Amino acid sequence: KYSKRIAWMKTTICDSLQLKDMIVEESFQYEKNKNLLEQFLSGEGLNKIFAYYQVQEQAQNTTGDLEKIQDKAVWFLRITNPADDKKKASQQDGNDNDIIFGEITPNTVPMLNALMESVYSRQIDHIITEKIQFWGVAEEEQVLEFQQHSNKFSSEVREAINLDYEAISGLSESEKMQHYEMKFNEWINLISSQLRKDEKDAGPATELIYWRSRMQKITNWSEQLKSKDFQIVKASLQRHKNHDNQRPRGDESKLNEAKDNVKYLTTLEKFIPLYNGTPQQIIDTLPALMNAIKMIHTTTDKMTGLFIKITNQMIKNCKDRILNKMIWEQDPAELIEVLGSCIKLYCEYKKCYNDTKEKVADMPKGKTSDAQIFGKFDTFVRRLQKLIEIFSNIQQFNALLEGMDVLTNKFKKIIDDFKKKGHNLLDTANNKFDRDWVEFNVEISHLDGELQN
Amino acid sequence: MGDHSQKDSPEDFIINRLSQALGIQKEKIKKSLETQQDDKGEVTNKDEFQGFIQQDNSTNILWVSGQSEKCTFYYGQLPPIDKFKKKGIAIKLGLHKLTNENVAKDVVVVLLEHLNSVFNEIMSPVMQNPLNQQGWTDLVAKDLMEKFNNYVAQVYVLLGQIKGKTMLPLPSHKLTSKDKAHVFEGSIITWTKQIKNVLKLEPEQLLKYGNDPGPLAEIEFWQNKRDNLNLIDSQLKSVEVQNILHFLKSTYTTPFTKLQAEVKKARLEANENYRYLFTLKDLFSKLQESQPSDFPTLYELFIPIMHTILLIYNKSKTYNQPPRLVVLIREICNAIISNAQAFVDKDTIFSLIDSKETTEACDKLQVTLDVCSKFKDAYFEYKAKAGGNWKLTSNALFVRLDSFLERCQDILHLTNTIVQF
Repeated sequence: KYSKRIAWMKTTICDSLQLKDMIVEESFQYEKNKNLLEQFLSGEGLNKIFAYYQVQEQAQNTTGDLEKIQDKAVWFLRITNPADDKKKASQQDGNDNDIIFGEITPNTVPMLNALMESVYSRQIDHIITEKIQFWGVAEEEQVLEFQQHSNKFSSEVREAINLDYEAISGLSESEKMQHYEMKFNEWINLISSQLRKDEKDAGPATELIYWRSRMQKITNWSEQLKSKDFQIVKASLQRHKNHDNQRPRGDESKLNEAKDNVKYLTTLEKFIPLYNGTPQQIIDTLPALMNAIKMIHTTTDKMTGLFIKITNQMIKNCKDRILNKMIWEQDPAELIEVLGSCIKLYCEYKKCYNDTKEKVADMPKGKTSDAQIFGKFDTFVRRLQKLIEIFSNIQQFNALLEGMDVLTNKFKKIIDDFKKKGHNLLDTANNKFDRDWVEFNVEISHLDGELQN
Repeated sequence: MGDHSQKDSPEDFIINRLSQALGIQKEKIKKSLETQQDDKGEVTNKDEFQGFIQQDNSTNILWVSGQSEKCTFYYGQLPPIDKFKKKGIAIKLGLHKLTNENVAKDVVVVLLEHLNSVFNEIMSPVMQNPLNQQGWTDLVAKDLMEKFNNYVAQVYVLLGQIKGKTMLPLPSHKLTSKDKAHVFEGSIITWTKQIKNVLKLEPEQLLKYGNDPGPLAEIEFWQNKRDNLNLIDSQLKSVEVQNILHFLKSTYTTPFTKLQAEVKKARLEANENYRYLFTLKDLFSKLQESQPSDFPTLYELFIPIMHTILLIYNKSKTYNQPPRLVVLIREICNAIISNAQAFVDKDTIFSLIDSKETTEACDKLQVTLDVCSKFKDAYFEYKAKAGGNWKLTSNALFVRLDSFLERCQDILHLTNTIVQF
């Protein structure tokens, strides 16, 4: 090998005893290798060879061995050195030509490796929030590097989440096989629990969250089933011919179709109002949601439920935007401009509803819940339109004309009162809204008479 | 007894040693520094707290805001920093044997993160090769390995972006004993062909730029990427890779045809690159300019430069995208003219008008426009010399150059009136 060899020797004299010890002095080892001989050659290679950029220090259980080839060792704790470059630079500190890592021999590495990956990912994220970092080609290449880092972060999260006749006459026993069968039968019940609840009314996060929960839940359930012991129990039952449990476990567990449904829900969540404040954001949310809803061709009822949840979220966002835009106090013309933006969003929703209806008709033709959802969507669209109309009337009054302005203000005040009731209680808005519509018609008639004069 | 919220300190004092120490236990500097309150609490929680086998000591040396003896427990380490992590009571093994499991790793000061991720993926594959696991991995083991391989392919693509492509070599499976893994490698190869198609001369022209020196450089870079891709394809087309294509095959045929198209397009690109080198010499005869004089000499020099381009089309003959290349030329000429025009006027023109003591300078501004007219005249003369296949589309292509001249002419028309006043 490199003549600056004493720098690596000194370093190993200090490190080895901590990793392959509890301080004090590690038994001299490198020296043993240099006098065989095999160890000396391997160390020389490690120091100098551009080629074998790695060297391993392996601690086995006390015995030491220095060799690039790595064998899992327990109970062993080790420090690995890897020179990488060609010819050790005697003229620089050796600690600045090697990287050192202590590995645990037969001890939970699957956690240490995950932690190291997480630290690397955090450093990469800091660099991305910093300067260049990826360098190389950059721009697109830098964006590609960011995507790779995000994928690595996802892998780290996955790692964190992760964190026949060997019985003889014991095989055949009604107690043994019956306890096995009973347990498997209960497993079937438990799986059935996860593989019916009416959708009813739910939050956007709710539906998305339980579809995601079905994904990860059935995902872990499949991890449970895929374990060799769980399958081994079914193998024992199949050997004991107690086919009730095995067949019931292979067909009655809705995991196959249920698992597929969970996967579909996860996909929908990945593809995909309640956080909007402006009418622009209400419309933008509706636009993005409806474009996300196009993944349909790729059970009909399951698809319908996901769509309904998205629609509800959009409606809530639109209402918030209108409020952001004391209605009576505000000028009718000023109110109308704010109202117009909200109105445009409502118009877009109506167009989307028509498209949905056409799809439903096609389904009906093919074969000799969804309808209710469509009706609900239509009702939501109608409610949005009514709000837009009120805003438009106020704007018209402002455009008109001291008398015209006064009429617009009165209309705005009535609208404001209705809005306040809706805000008070979500249940009150449902019940309150129906009551408000009857009241609004009477108010409109009075307003019309004033306008005519 | 070992050591507690001091056992780890003592061990690191001996182990860290900078190639010659084996100090044993406590660090006087950490105690002497007495930093920081947040740090004391983090360290105390690490020591006798449960539940958490990690701590970093960060050296970070010099640079800017170096972590040095960092370090923290969890948190983050920035950059040439050199530190380490140890495992104590790896959820909680504390209050009994001193975290015997403790694992130690040293971490120097100095992409590298991508290389570390690749090493972690290799370690996971080695683990999959050894044991089967205790079902915590379960079947996901092979799936986890496939995910790691996909991450490695993404890292290779990132290197190609910062680096020069070569995504297909990263996509190909290494030391394969399955069929799906070979398909994943093939999908990465398809992305590389798409990247070559995505790059175009017109896209650079749309985002400003379009300098005469820059267009030649872009052609040279594209030719170099194609040459690297052709060299990469030879490596990409391994004996094993061919066997995977044979075992279900339309997807393989589409990438192979794309590679053949690149080899052709690449030959056209090489001819374009020779033309680009000639244009690059022309660009140097313009890039070198210190924005002093030049137009009174450049206008005379424009006719010979135009003549060389006329000759270039004839010499190549099989040059692909000849009409597209013309668009690049006009763009190069107009871009070079705009830089020269800005130097002549800009702040200097505003300073003169305010002083109103310079007239000859106003005449000089007209002279710079003349140089622009001479280039157009030379371009027209080149078309007559070319004899057919004029192309150019200066009417719309030259509108950019024409618009700049019209604005300059209006200033000259108004500047002359100011002198009369």
